[PDB]
Amino acid sequence: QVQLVESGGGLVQPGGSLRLSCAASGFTNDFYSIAWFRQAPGKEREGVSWLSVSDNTPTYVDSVKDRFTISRHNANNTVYLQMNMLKPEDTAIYYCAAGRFAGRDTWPSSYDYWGQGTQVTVSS
Amino acid sequence: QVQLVESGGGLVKPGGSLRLSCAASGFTFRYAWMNWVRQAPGKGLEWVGRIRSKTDGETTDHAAPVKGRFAISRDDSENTLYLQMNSLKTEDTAVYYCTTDWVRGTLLEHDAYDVWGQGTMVTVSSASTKGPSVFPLAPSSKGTAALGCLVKDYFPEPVTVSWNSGALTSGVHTFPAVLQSSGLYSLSSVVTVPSSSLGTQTYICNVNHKPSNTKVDKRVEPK
Amino acid sequence: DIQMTQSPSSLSASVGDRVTITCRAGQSISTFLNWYQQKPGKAPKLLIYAASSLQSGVPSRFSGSGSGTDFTLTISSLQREDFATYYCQQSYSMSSFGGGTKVEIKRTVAAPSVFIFPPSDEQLKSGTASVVCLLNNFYPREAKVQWKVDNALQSGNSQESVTEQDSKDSTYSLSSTLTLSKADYEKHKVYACEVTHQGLSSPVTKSFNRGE
Amino acid sequence: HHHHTNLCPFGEVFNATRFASVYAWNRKRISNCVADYSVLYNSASFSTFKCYGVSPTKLNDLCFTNVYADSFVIRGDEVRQIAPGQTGKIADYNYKLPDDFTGCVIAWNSNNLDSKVGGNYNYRYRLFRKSNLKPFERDISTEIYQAGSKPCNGVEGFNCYFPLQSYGFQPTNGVGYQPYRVVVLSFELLHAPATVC
Ligand SMILES: *[C@@H]1O[C@H](CO[C@@H]2O[C@@H](C)[C@@H](O)[C@@H](O)[C@@H]2O)[C@@H](O[C@@H]2O[C@H](CO)[C@@H](O[C@@H]3O[C@H](CO)[C@@H](O)[C@H](O[C@H]4O[C@H](CO)[C@@H](O)[C@H](O)[C@@H]4O)[C@@H]3O)[C@H](O)[C@H]2NC(C)=O)[C@H](O)[C@H]1NC(C)=O
Repeated sequence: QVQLVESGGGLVQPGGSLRLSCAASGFTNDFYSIAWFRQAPGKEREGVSWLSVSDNTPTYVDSVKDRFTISRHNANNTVYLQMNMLKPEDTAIYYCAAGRFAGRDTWPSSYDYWGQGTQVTVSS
Repeated sequence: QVQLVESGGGLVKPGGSLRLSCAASGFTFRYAWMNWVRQAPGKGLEWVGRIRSKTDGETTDHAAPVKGRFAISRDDSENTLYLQMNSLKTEDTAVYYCTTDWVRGTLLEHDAYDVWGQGTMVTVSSASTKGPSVFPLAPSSKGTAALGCLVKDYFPEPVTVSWNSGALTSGVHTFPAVLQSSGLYSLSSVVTVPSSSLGTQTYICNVNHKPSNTKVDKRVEPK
Repeated sequence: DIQMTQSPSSLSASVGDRVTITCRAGQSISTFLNWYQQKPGKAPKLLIYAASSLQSGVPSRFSGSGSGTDFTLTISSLQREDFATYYCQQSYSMSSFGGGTKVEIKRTVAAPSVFIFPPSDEQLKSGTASVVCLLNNFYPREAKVQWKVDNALQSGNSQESVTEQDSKDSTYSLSSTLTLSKADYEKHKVYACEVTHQGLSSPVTKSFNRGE
Repeated sequence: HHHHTNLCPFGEVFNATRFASVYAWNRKRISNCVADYSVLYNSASFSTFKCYGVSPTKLNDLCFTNVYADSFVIRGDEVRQIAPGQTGKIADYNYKLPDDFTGCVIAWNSNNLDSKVGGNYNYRYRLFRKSNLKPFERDISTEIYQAGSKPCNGVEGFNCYFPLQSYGFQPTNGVGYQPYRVVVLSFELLHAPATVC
């Protein structure tokens, strides 16, 4: 029923940009929330950006605060993560998750719905 | 009626051994952490050691001054806390308290001692025990008169002195002992009373020296 | 095992004053800090736990504050019975106490009442004479007791003991014990202690004649 | 000073020096005061902010008959159990949210407040119970729990255990084992035409 479809990753040079997209289908209403988790090689999943859809409220970690921008296009029911000024630190498998609530959480176990993530690698 | 009562303790030779008991009442003993705290004569409080409830592991910690020489054990079956002291030194001379932690229902603050015992005295010395001689301090002739008792030439600390078996408490001053040059302690206990009660009221100081099993009831009559 | 440096070790204050005591830790102890009050001859009494929380039943004039490394215990308006020594204890790593702070209360001057007690005949049978001079309920603590035997000023054979400050009337009491041998005692007649104190316009002398 | 217009004492709840154990979770009713929830929702102080049955932005636009602030401390891995329709030792035996929960779940990492070298064993949770908690139910009993068919006779032992276990909050714990402080704001709304409020 609920399914998150993911795309937008690839390889870029340090300083370039990249646009991730998360397509959420199977939601009855706008009362859900989207989060972006990235998993560096060997590290645990860590959230970098959140969007509560019902109230249109974004949230970022300090480490990507002025470089990432999260938004949703109401038409295609898709949440976009615009990643500018990418650094080699940002190399990870980026996932998008979803939960039936309005808000944000740092714990992956608080998100019931996931999508096999896209790879983002930044080097030269 | 949360009550802790320490036992054991007294005079013990340098390098010797001694074991202290702590009797718990009024609370479920096996769920409370118990700590030992000591206080040398005229010095500050010093933490000796801690043992946790068996539910929380029953793990023990000891202070650096006593590590390797003191051992804290617990006997939940008898509601008793123990402290086995070994290789005792003179700096181990102190009044030893057992304490339990602060628990007010669902609220809990470990290592905050809210119930203490009366404490037991441990004197580590090579000297020998001696019972005190108790002499009357009679009220003289030359509105309120004063009388008392002299608890002289005893060792080790302490002695306890009451008046009229606890019935006389008002106006009582029991002075802290002094160490005489003879290596023995001397102590006086005095009490002020109306001059009109010297010929109709009988005054008796009850001196108790548990180190020498000495019990003395001394009547004080005007000279 | 963290060093708790308490200050001041002593302080003097009057009824109604505002008192503050400090404990500083050798490293952060979060808020695992407790304050204890110990009265003479008694066990310590828990006043404040978790740096700020006040023990059920302790008067409201007590309060604690602090976090990390520096903590404060405060008495808003002092009282007579609040006289005691205060220790702070950290409960973070193991358990250590502070050096303690003895709070001495202040009051108006009070002259001592002076009594003298001859040696008991039961003690004279033992071969030693002990003469006791009592200075009752005075303030301040400073007092000089001079033993005089046949007007000869004694030194070397007397000891004093002073009571802890009374929790009610804020006064002290002093006991001086002059000790002679029986043979030495029976050579002299007049035994006196001379008490000099701020509350006395001139020294008070209480004396007796041996055998009267 | 006291006036019905002063700001809600949310400081007393969020910044309290000590929290309750989750088995005996605190409940503070909030009345006669004004609140800016939009300031709480956008605070980076909180790592967990999830509202249910109402959006956080419009909390200031609504009318309530009652608001509760429930608080407690759990370990980090257990934060996901403070949500509707969850199971686990906390959701089953300590604090249960109803499936029609109306309110917000707020949590932040409190390692620097509640952890202690050697372990802080103040915080405890219920480990054994015969049945799950009803929503918003609180069980603070410390009676010996009976596992096997043999009676317990008020003492620990064979198939008879104490029902509570203490967290051992050490600063060096993994984040999943670090203490987190939780505030649960639940609301009861006014029955009113939306035209009003
Ligand atoms: C929980 O506690 C934190 C920390 O507060 C700290 O401890 C308190 C007990 C108290 O001692 C505080 O002073 C201390 O910081 C709270 O976080 C603080 O929140 C306040 C207010 O939101 C912030 O202080 C503010 O700083 C602003 C500039 O950066 C300023 O706008 C604020 O008011 C100023 O302006 C007004 C006029 O508009 C003026 O009248 C004031 O006098 C003032 O100058 C205020 O100064 C702190 O930066 C925050 N500190 C931290 C560490 O977060 C938190 O609010 C509280 N939460 C709850 C729910 O109680």
